[PDB]
Amino acid sequence: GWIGNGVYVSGVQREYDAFITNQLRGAQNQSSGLTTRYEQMSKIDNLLAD
Amino acid sequence: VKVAGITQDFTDGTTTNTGRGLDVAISQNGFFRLVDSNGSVFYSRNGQFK
Repeated sequence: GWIGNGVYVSGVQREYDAFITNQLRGAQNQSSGLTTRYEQMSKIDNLLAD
Repeated sequence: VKVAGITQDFTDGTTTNTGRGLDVAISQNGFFRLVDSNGSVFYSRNGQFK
């Protein structure tokens, strides 16, 4: 019939990109390894302190 | 007088959404082709297929 349309929803959208996360993963990896090693060493230095 | 006529309008669909994976309707003109138990070829725009 003689129409005039309304509106409808085109699904859903999300704020994600697949490259800034990659950098994030690599950085997390490097940082986590370095942190754990440093703090172990800090423990041994606690031992040598006194 | 005597009366003789049957004529129809073909403005487009009062449009409705269902999301059922078999509701199909044609925007703009064009019709469907359907075949009966005998293969008789009939034409329709009804979109309720199952």
